[PDB]
Amino acid sequence: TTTMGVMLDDATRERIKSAATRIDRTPHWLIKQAIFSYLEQL
Amino acid sequence: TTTMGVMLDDATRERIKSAATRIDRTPHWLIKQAIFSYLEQLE
Ligand SMILES: [Cl-]
Ligand SMILES: [Cl-]
Repeated sequence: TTTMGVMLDDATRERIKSAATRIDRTPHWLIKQAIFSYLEQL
Repeated sequence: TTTMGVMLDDATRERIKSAATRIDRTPHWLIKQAIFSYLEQLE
């Protein structure tokens, strides 16, 4: 395991927080979902 | 702008590096692309 940095402008971060919160999840959860979803589709 | 951490296992990180290399982009590019694609799909 390692940790990479993600740079987020404040609008995107608010969006991520809003999308995550409405389904009882967190920004970190969402970002991992996004990444895996993306790599799967490949 | 602010910076958030993302925890990645080696398998996922290799996938990311390989996928991005195929299209002449970087891991950072790919991750932002994944995030935005995901946000757009939720709706
Ligand atoms: Cl879950
Ligand atoms: Cl591009």
